Amino acid sequence: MKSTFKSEYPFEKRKAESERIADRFPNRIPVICEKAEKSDIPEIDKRKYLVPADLTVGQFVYVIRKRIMLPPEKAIFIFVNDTLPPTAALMSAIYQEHKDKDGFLYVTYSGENTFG
Repeated sequence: MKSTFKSEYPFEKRKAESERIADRFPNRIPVICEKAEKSDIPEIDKRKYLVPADLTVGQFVYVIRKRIMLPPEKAIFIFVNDTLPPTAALMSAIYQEHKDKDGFLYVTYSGENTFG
């Protein structure tokens, strides 16, 4: 599968969990990454990333690397909308134009530097 939040749970519920994260930390950016099948990296436990609006993709690329705790010899890359944003890009500017109708964000990481 790819996502069970929309399948397993309703679309509102999701937007709900955010409604609170917004009332609690409206200065954050709950990015919802999704394992990239294409890649061959080891799956994660869950997909959740609460970063500030002052952090850049760079950091994120690292955060994820934590969830997968990849080796220092490997190199993972983040992708959005079947794209590959820079590390300088701000998670606020990106999510700003990458934001979904549900609010959350949809990104995917892959051990390879390819969009698929």
